Amino acid sequence: ASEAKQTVHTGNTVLLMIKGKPVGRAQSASGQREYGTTGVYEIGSIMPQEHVYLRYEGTITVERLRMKKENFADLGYASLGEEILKKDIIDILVVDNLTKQVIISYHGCSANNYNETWQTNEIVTEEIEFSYLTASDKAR
Amino acid sequence: ASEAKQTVHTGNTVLLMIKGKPVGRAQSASGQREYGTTGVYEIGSIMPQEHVYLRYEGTITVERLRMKKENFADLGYASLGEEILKKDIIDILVVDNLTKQVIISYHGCSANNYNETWQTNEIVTEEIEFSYLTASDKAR
Amino acid sequence: ASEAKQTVHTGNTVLLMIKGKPVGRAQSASGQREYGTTGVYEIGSIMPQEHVYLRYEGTITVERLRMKKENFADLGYASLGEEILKKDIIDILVVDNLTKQVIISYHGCSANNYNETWQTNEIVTEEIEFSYLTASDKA
Amino acid sequence: ASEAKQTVHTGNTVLLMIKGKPVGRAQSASGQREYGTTGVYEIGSIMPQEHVYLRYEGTITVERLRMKKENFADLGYASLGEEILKKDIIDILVVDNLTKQVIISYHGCSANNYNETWQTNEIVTEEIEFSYLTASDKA
Amino acid sequence: NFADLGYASLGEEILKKDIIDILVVDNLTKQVIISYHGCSANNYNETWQTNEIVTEEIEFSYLTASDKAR
Amino acid sequence: AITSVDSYLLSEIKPRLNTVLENCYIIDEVLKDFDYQTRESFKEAFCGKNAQHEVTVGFNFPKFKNNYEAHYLIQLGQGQETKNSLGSIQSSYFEATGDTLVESSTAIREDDKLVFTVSKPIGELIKVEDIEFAKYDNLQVEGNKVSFKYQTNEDYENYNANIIFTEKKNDSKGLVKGFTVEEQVTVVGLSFNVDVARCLDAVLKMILISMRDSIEEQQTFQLQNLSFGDIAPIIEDGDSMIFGRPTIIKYTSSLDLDYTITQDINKLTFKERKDWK
Amino acid sequence: AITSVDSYLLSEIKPRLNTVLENCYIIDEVLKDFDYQTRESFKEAFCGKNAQHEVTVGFNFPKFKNNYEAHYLIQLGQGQETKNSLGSIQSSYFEATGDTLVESSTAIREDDKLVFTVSKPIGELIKVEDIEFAKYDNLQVEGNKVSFKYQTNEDYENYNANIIFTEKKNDSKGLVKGFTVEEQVTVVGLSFNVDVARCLDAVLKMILISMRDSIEEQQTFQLQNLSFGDIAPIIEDGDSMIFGRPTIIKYTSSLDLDYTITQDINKLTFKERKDWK
Amino acid sequence: AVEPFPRRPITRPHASIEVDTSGIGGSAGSSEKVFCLIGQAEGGEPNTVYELRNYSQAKRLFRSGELLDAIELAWGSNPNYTAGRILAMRIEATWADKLDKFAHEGGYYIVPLSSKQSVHAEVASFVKERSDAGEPMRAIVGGGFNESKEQLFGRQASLSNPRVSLVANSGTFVMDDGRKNHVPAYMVAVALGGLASGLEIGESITFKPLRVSSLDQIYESIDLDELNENGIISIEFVRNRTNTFFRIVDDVTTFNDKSDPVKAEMAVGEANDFLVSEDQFIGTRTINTSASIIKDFIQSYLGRKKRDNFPAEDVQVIVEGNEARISMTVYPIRSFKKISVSLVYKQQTLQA
Repeated sequence: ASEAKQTVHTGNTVLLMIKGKPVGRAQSASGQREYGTTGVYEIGSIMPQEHVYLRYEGTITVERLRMKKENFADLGYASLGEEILKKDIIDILVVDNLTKQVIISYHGCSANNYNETWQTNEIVTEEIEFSYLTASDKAR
Repeated sequence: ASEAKQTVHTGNTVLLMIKGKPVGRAQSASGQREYGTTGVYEIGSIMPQEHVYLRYEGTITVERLRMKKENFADLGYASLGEEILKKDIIDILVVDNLTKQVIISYHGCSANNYNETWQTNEIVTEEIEFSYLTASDKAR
Repeated sequence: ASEAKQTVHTGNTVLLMIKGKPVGRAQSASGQREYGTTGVYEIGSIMPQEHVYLRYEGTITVERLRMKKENFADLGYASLGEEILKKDIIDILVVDNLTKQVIISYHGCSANNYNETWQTNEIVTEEIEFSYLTASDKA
Repeated sequence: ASEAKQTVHTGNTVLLMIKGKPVGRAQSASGQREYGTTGVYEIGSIMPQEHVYLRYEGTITVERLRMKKENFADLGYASLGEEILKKDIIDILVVDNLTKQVIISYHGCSANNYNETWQTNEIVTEEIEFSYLTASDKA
Repeated sequence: NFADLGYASLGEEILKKDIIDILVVDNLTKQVIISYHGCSANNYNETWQTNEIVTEEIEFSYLTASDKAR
Repeated sequence: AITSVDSYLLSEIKPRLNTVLENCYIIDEVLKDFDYQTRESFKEAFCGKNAQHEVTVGFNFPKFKNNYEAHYLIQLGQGQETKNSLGSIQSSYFEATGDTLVESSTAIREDDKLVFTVSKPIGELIKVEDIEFAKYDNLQVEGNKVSFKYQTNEDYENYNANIIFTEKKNDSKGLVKGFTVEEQVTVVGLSFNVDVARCLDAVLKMILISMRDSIEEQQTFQLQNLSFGDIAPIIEDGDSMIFGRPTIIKYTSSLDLDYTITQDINKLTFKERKDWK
Repeated sequence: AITSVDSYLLSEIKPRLNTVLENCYIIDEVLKDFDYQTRESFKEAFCGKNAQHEVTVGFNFPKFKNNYEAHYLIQLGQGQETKNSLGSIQSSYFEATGDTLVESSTAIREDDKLVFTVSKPIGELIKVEDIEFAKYDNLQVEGNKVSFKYQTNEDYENYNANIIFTEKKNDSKGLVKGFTVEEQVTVVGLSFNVDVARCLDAVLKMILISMRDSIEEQQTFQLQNLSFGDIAPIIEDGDSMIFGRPTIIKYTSSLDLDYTITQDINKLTFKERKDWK
Repeated sequence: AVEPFPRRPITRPHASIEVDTSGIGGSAGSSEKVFCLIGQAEGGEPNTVYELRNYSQAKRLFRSGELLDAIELAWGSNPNYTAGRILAMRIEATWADKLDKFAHEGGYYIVPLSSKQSVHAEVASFVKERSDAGEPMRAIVGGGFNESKEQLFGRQASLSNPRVSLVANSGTFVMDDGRKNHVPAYMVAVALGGLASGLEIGESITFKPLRVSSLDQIYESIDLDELNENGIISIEFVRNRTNTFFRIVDDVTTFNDKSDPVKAEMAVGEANDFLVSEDQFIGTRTINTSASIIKDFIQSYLGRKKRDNFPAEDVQVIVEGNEARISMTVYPIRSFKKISVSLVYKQQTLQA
């Protein structure tokens, strides 16, 4: 089927964007979300009477091939040392490659960890994990 | 054997339905159930005298390929942010594809977590987990 | 003498048609089809108890001499580069040459691979393979 | 002179029958069969102690020239599309041509794959493969 | 089987077992290679499968081991 | 059936050769690659309704003298059986079917049906030209007539069609038993003028290409394959030489017989009998 | 056995040729593809009970003149051994078995059994036509008779059947030792009329197709394969030429001998003997 | 049949109901084995067949005669079984014209209350004439007060018929009035006919007891074997126990043949008289067939059926003239006459 006619999104149908510039060499992104959903129980039944949401948490992980320029460290989206204290929260967008309409925004991303690996006969890799405040179907 | 004559259910013989609409692109569903079964012991024997049920718990997980429209987020069956607080519990049905007779209902599903993954050269995937109150051979 | 009670199709008896044009100089067409038939086994006997169909799959492969005009690339059915992303599915018909009557239809064809071989003592050969959604015949 | 004390079956001696009709222009039939024979080993010797049968499997493969009528698709035994889901199992009989006496029966056949090849200097060929539940002979 | 030979237990009968010695022995000479002394069962396990040989597994704790028989 | 490739070729070539030779622009197209004078001389001599010379076709070994100016000699060649069926069953039938036929016909109204009449009993209908009927149209065949519902079709009350069908001999069961043979026939265009031999070669190749589409060698005589010999003197010791260029036409075809089965079974019956031992 | 393909073909062709030629509609079906006048002339001359001409069959190199109007000349050809068994053991038997036979017979009551009588001692019974017996029926064979329980079968007290069986020579053990040979025989229909040669070719091909189903070449002489030569003058310097079209019939068959074994062992016996060293 | 409602047809717009009752019909089971008697009585209107249902009704219609004693024995030999209907007729010489009256009275066993051999031959002829028709019957007969073995053999040979049994012994019955009534052997035949009528369909009177006070003659084992082999029923005085009783040795028939149970043994003949007997695919669906592929097809069919719910050695197929007869063997329920015990003494090593 034509890319204009596929019913499912695929890696070529989407773009990853930060501060309005496309993230090159992006290999993967993984978005996770938890609500702390907890079941309530009482004397007289063995079964949960209802479920309630307690604590939202979510993390977005991004993995890339390390470029010779415009790395996360070079672009200022990642930190190696004290400079982490001088970063501020950022918004990460996943965007329709055809229309440039936003598909998902992650709001208020803040880095959890940053990782690099060097190998004899392979492309260098970057991986970064951000915790985020909220997500939405739309830009802020 | 003809589909009308198979003794075992297979993926093509069943449908997954929510609020009376078929869930498209469904890849898998996994249903788990625990009763808290605990053995009672006493002085004078090394062996359990009986087993008793204490606490029912169950979760239903659904995994899909992410569609360009009618996602769980688009259909309102999943939440990304504060909107989780404004959801309410839903019933998920697994249904005979020939007769549209219900095979299993899961009652009072409430979301535990929601997950997305983007890849260079693969179809985008959704996974969602609901805790539920009860299950039955029949609709509510 | 011409008898219907026995007759077989032959390379001369069958037209290949795409979008209502016959494909000139087609050398072969190969249609393949699979149902994923899986046998059911259980404790208590070594015998299969049942067979179930689980996954339909099929392909149509066409070999053709590369014409100077109206190649699969010139016709637009093949793709050399990123424009593969802009080709809608096409239906390939195999048609009786005498009666102009459809023998088998391959519906929803989508290209897997495309080859060209340039060689010094031979005519140039195109070959293309499509995945298709279903096949049918009507009578 | 005609002797029974030695005789072998040959392509001319054997009919192939499905649902009580002979299959015209059948070119070959290949029956294959497997029992999963597994050897038992133990500490104390390198020798096999025993063999056990664990899983029966078998297939019947038929090649045929594609007739203009009464194909496996026209007969309904083959399937081109989703209607494979509506075909009941069929029994394939191999029968002595002289005595009309059953040589071997393949019971509960179910189609694995179906092929057609269209080629420019040849007669068109059908080929089909079935899994079957069991085979037997009666005498 | 271990259950048939009385080297394993399924229920209360475990209480009426007593400790056993298990030997690993040279197949040519029948000289002992290792003795495990005072073996007592920890767990016993069975598995049934559609198209495989049935398996037994047993674990014993033991008191001591030696190059020689008791 | 049993078949005779030589007599088929004679019967097929003669009318086609006549109909090309009576039609000047066909020859003018066939000979477009030849030298201008060769083309014009051939067209003047042998072609058109006023042509004073004539071509001829016949089998080898006649007892009389032939038209050695231009003559197609047909010459039955070798063959061998190539492919066999299991049990030699080429096919089976519930109703003894004859040759395939194509006939022109016109619709007529009869009792608020449309009908097409055919010269012979229809053993099987393959195609009514340019029509595909719906179930509503209540298509039925009976004897030598095809019948077709009038109600919605009144505009077609005189529609002209071609019917492709096949005869029936009789209502009987049997097995078509036989095998496939690959067989050769040679054809040579004799002329004492070499340029006439070369033109007769071109015309024959055109005729055979045109023949490949005919029902006769679509249903039988399949896989026509052509080979060509050198141009050479066929006879060398007259007052002049006679030249020709052979062509070999090879065909694959079925040789078979209708083995009718008289045995028929129309009722099973069941009985239980008791064993007191 | 040792076999003689030429004498088999002569014995098989002659009656079949006669029975086709005495039956007009068979020829009318075989020759349906020939020219109308060829067909009618052949049918007038050679066919039907009133036919004044006749066809003939015989081996090559006779000392007398033949019916050169229409004559099938049979001509034994080459062969070679093709497949061998390990130890050359083609088979083994516990009871020396003769040729396969098919005979018509009728049931009769005898002492509250039904019996079928056969002309020769039954070495093995292959099939009683259209009957499959149950164990209750107490099927037994004895000498040259087949016997069958009457009690439940009284309706069949005069039932008519065909018995397929094989002779026994004698009660002896042995090994059938031998090999397979692939062997050729040529047959040509001679006529001084070319259209008669072509019709004799068609008739012979029909006869061989019909022959493929016979017990003789189902049990032996398997895998009949046909090749066809050109039509040519066989003799060229009489007052007229004699024409023919050769066909080569190739058969695969077994050559073997009954090596009887006289050795038989009917008791083992055991003894213990003591070694005092 | 299917009933239309309304019964009248209608063409204007309407609804009509068609009722299929056939899923509920019943009473299709057998007759009971009604018992039949003919003989002397007072009071009753001669040559009229009366149904009787209890002894009081019998004494109300018939009186003061051997038919009423017969009805007494007919319900007195089987006190632990259902006392079913009896058909009885006072006969005031040919007897066929009277026996004709039973022809359409639905009763299975008959006994004439006479020892005269002409009577017995007439009754056998009547039983034949009925049983070759659609309504099977049997008869039982006996001798006088004491007949020799050679007389009994001569009688059986003269009366040798597969639907007649002769009883040899005679004896004394205690009647319900307390009378020690000495009776000829045909009243013992009435008693056996009563028992056989009381037993289930294809039960057998062998080794059933006879409630008789004494017998005129006691036969030793060799004489019991002689009478049994000649197809004559005899009564054994069981002496091997303190609880002595009289036992019916066997249900043999005056036609004796080793080659057919159905004519030798009364109970299997009755089963055959009362037993009950219990899909098509047509050749147009196939190009050609044979008995071999018919057999293999029907074997595959019944294999599938018996898997959902037959031995290939036990089905026979004959094809003739476009018709195929498929014949199954089936096994009916017989009754044991022989028990063979092989007793093997082994010995065993005990250890402790």
